[PDB]
Amino acid sequence: RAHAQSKREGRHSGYGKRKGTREARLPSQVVWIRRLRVLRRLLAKYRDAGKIDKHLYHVLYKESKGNAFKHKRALVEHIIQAKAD
Amino acid sequence: AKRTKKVGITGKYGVRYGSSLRRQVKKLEIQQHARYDCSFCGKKTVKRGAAGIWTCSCCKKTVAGGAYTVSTAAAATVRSTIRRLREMVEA
Amino acid sequence: AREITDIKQFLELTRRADVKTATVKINKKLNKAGKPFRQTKFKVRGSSSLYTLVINDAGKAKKLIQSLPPTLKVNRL
Amino acid sequence: AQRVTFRRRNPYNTRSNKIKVVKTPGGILRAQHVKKLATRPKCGDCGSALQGISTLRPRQYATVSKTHKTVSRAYGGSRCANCVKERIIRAFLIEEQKIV
Amino acid sequence: GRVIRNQRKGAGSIFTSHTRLRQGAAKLRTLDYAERHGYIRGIVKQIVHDSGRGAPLAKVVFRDPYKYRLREEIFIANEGVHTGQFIYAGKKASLNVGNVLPLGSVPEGTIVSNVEEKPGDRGALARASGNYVIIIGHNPDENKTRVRLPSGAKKVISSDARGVIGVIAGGGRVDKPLLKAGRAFHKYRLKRNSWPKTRGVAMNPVDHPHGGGNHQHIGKASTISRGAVSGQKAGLIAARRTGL
RNA sequence: UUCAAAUGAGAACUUUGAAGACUGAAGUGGGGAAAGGUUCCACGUCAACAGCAGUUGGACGUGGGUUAGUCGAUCCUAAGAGAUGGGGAAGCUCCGUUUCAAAGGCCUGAUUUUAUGCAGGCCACCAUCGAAAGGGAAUCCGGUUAAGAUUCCGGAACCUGGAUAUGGAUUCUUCACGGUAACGUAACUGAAUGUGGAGACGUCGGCGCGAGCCCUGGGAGGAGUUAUCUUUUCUUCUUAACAGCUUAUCACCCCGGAAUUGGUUUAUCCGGAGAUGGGGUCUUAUGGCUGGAAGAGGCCAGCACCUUUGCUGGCUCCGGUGCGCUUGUGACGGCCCGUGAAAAUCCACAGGAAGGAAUAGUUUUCAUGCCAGGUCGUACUGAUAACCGCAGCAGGUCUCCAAGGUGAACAGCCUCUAGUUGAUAGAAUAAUGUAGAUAAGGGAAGUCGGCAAAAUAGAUCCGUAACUUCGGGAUAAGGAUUGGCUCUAAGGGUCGGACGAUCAACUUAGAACUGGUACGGACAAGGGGAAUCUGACUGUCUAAUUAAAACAUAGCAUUGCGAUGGUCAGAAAGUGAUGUUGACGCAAU
RNA sequence: AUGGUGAACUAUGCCUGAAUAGGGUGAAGCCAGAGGAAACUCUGGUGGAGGCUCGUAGCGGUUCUGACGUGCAAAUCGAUC
Ligand SMILES: [Cl-]
Ligand SMILES: [Cl-]
Ligand SMILES: [Cl-]
Ligand SMILES: [Cl-]
Ligand SMILES: [Cl-]
Ligand SMILES: [Mg+2]
Ligand SMILES: [Mg+2]
Ligand SMILES: [Mg+2]
Ligand SMILES: [Mg+2]
Ligand SMILES: [Mg+2]
Ligand SMILES: [Mg+2]
Ligand SMILES: [Mg+2]
Ligand SMILES: [Mg+2]
Ligand SMILES: [Mg+2]
Ligand SMILES: [Mg+2]
Ligand SMILES: [Mg+2]
Ligand SMILES: [Mg+2]
Ligand SMILES: [Mg+2]
Ligand SMILES: [Mg+2]
Ligand SMILES: [Mg+2]
Ligand SMILES: [Mg+2]
Ligand SMILES: [Mg+2]
Ligand SMILES: [Mg+2]
Ligand SMILES: [Mg+2]
Ligand SMILES: [Mg+2]
Ligand SMILES: [Mg+2]
Ligand SMILES: [Mg+2]
Ligand SMILES: [Mg+2]
Ligand SMILES: [Mg+2]
Ligand SMILES: [Mg+2]
Ligand SMILES: [Mg+2]
Ligand SMILES: [Mg+2]
Ligand SMILES: [Mg+2]
Ligand SMILES: [Mg+2]
Ligand SMILES: [Mg+2]
Ligand SMILES: [Mg+2]
Ligand SMILES: [Mg+2]
Ligand SMILES: [Mg+2]
Ligand SMILES: [Mg+2]
Ligand SMILES: [Zn+2]
Ligand SMILES: [Zn+2]
Repeated sequence: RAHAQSKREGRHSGYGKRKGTREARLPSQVVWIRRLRVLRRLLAKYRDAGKIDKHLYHVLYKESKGNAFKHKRALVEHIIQAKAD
Repeated sequence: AKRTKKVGITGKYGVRYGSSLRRQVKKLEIQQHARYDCSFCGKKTVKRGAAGIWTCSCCKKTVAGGAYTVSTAAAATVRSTIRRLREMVEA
Repeated sequence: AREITDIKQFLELTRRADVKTATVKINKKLNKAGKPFRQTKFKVRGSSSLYTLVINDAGKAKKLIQSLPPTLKVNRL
Repeated sequence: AQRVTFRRRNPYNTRSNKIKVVKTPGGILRAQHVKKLATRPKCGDCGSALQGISTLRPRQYATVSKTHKTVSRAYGGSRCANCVKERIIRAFLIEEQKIV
Repeated sequence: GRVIRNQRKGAGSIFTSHTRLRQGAAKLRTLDYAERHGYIRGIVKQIVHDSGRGAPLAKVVFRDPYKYRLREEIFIANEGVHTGQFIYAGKKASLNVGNVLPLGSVPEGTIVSNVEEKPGDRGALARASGNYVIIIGHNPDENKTRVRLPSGAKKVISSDARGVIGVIAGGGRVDKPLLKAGRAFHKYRLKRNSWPKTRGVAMNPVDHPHGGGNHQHIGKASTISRGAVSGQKAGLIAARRTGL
């Protein structure tokens, strides 16, 4: 339990403590699935609330699939610029 | 982004079996995995099951065809020959 | 293995001619957010099934115990 | 960390020797042998699963009531509604064409 | 020496056909009154794969003329035949792909398949995928019909023999190389035990007439006469010529 | 391995206690299939056997022990085996399995002499054997013995076959009604015959969900540590078959009519053959609540006592989390010149032969009630001692369950549960060995030959040639970094409507500080480069001296054959293989 | 030479079952973006193919011509593979 608390603080995580590859420690596909589901969940939330229209929603849907936004707030900033013009 | 220059679907074979044999397989592999138009419903939903069997995803209809294509060149000629001879026995 | 929530059908079971034994079980359980109450269960042993009637009101429980047929073998606890 | 064993003489992992782990009122883990899952009856014409029909092993249908094994319509537990609709339309139109 | 490989196959112990997954023998209908005088209509139910056979098979259902039931027939599917299609078989059937007609009731140049050698044997010729028979003549006085076979031979057949209009489906199969030993293995896994093959010159003299020697060679002419006996017929039997 | 006690004539080896250790969940743990056959358990007991010993034992003597309508066998069919009818053969016998056969029996009508003669029709499928892992009607929990249990006891269920009554439903419109529909229900006539479904099915990949396990918070008990510290460390807090209600991705129905094309998966498919959207229907894998059921089981406290051994009390509660592990399952996707059993058996529908009501009948597919369920197997070992190898032999022998940490990990290493602590011992430390190791300077000078050994090794970043079938070569080659500690930055879910509040994951990157410059600190873990001969590759063989360049292989070419046939088998045959085959085929090189 | 017995080992076919951590490489298909008159050409993601590859269980048996060689064993033991 003491060792687990140190790791949650960021200890014992340097290059000398890693024996598997980055993919083995955390698959790239797992990372992609989590963020793409985040982006799609946000888009449906905005559309159902009336904050965005289906025409802009459809465009942003295929941009997120195309790796246009790196995280959630990058999509939000893009939407603000789109709605400010 | 283009991943291979010329091997295409035959990149699964690596460097084995010879370039000429891999080129021959490539031409036939694309045809048998291709999607074809259905003559019954007009949609692009016809794919191959076993060799010579072609089934449409919609309209649930199966047509007997070629080993790697829906219709062979030889079978197309036979249809024309039968049609020409059919009209000579009824008219 | 079967539960009944109607008193009228419970009394019909006690005179079904194939029922010979019954038992009364008293449970001391806590309600949602109040003082503990006594819960009683009436179990009738049929030929094929056991029928359990559960009532949480002690006032109505006393009447039902008295109204049981005098020719039925009733086991208390 | 309690480990379990088979409760029959068959020691192999076949389709008829599948088990599930459950906890008993005695507080210990014990294997539970489970029967193979049932398959829904299929339509005679199109092959799709029939709506409103119970899913059971073949011998179990003799124990359930008829209301669980049929639908209140022609070809109830044999053909689905859409296939029955096609049969009626085809029957009417073809017979009319025969007269003319 | 000992009994050679090709002699052992006749005993049929481990060299029998693997027929567990076969759909059934592919044959036409039995020649009956409706076939020889008129026509009978059948319905294609499904087109299915048959293990050990390149060409697909078609399941066609006919009605029994003499009692109330359905009869199931297994045909070799021609190109263009589809599920739900009506099939007409008989003397008065139309000239359409999939129909079964006598060879004497079709015009010159007709393409047919699953042709009967004799009336009623239910199909003997042109059964493999992509093969067909060309009708090239009629002899009405002698009730004979001249046809061309896939091998190129010319044969004279009775005009009452039946055939199916069209070409056997699945053509072009042999144009794709197997490309590895594994696919050859699975091909013959569902046919018979004839693969892989060991060369005779790699064996010992007790095993094969080509066996032995301090070099791997045949040592005598590989052209063997027709009159040779079992144990001798290894190589090119009764060859008229050799070479490219 | 060690100390002590007990037992005994006798104890390094038996028993008990204490200590030190190991197997470390792909076990030295807990069950089985074959095979063995009483080795199982108790009492007595040591001549022989346990390559020392023996008070001990799988030894010796005497007895005890295996309980089933629900677990298997029995039934079904698989490859295949094999009677009959017939044909061969001097003959023992051979062929063949629906075959040149007059091949057999269940619904009832007709009779009230007695039991089945006689009248239409139905069906022609024509032995039998073949699976303790395939198919398959039906059971669970608690307790109980020296040794038995899903088999005994208590309680609670279920199936099949057979008897029958009541209630309910239905009928004077004779064989039920509701919903536009998908369809719903406590029921709700259906012979011959026909049709369909279930039985019934490959493999791999990621994703969704469930169960058990793992991790963790609060609380109610017990135990351990307490010089000092630790609201601390360990442990108990469980819920079966079955039953009622309810619960779902998919699919489907009604309304509606879409380009400014929309919807939508991690993975691009779907829509005028009707999308999105709104409202409904259904399968019950699965989950929830209740009954079963706290009366059980578990954890504690206060009291009696040689005793047949007990009594009275309480508590047994409420949460969180996930690229976790194992396993089940759903919707999908990839692959084939490979498309991945059969039968018994059960159900539905089509059909409409008969049977049926008014002072009366029918449904045992609705509920309840009654009776019966035979035969054989069942102990134990399952292996460094119960099987086979001449044996208590370091060999061989099919399979299920699988905790914590480190780490990519079912690797190695340490630990918990459980199980062992067995293999003749004591003393000494010569040579030579077997096994494990280290070396100044030189670095293959050794040797047939770098044989053996050493060096390299994880991860992150940088960098990577000739040649090439363009796929590779490639971890080419060649460099740098890696601990600890204190911080910083980025990456999410949900909730009332423009922003806040609140909750919970290890992932990556960076910066200070610190040390005998150490840090994949044990464990784990590639040497590389320039060329020649040869086989293309993966694959295969001389069990017990040869693994290769030998065989095979894809590719290429030649040869025979259209069935009254080619190749091959048989003593013969009314006999066979290819052949459930037909030249894009079979056969022979 | 005559008449018999064996596929419990092993060789090959067939029928019915079962078993096989964790990594590296990144083929088709698909999405977005950039260059270009056009044909088209490039970049970043997604996806997870192969008688591919590192390496456990498993199967096999290269070398030390190691141990043993009246052996534990009429073929075994250890390391390496
Ligand atoms: Cl041979
Ligand atoms: Cl020495
Ligand atoms: Cl070469
Ligand atoms: Cl198998
Ligand atoms: Cl070895
Ligand atoms: Mg990827
Ligand atoms: Mg079984
Ligand atoms: Mg040789
Ligand atoms: Mg010879
Ligand atoms: Mg010769
Ligand atoms: Mg160890
Ligand atoms: Mg240990
Ligand atoms: Mg004993
Ligand atoms: Mg001794
Ligand atoms: Mg002695
Ligand atoms: Mg004895
Ligand atoms: Mg016989
Ligand atoms: Mg049998
Ligand atoms: Mg026992
Ligand atoms: Mg037992
Ligand atoms: Mg023996
Ligand atoms: Mg022996
Ligand atoms: Mg780790
Ligand atoms: Mg030195
Ligand atoms: Mg030195
Ligand atoms: Mg030298
Ligand atoms: Mg020298
Ligand atoms: Mg070496
Ligand atoms: Mg080689
Ligand atoms: Mg490989
Ligand atoms: Mg050898
Ligand atoms: Mg060797
Ligand atoms: Mg060779
Ligand atoms: Mg045969
Ligand atoms: Mg054998
Ligand atoms: Mg062979
Ligand atoms: Mg490898
Ligand atoms: Mg040696
Ligand atoms: Mg020696
Ligand atoms: Zn279509
Ligand atoms: Zn249908």
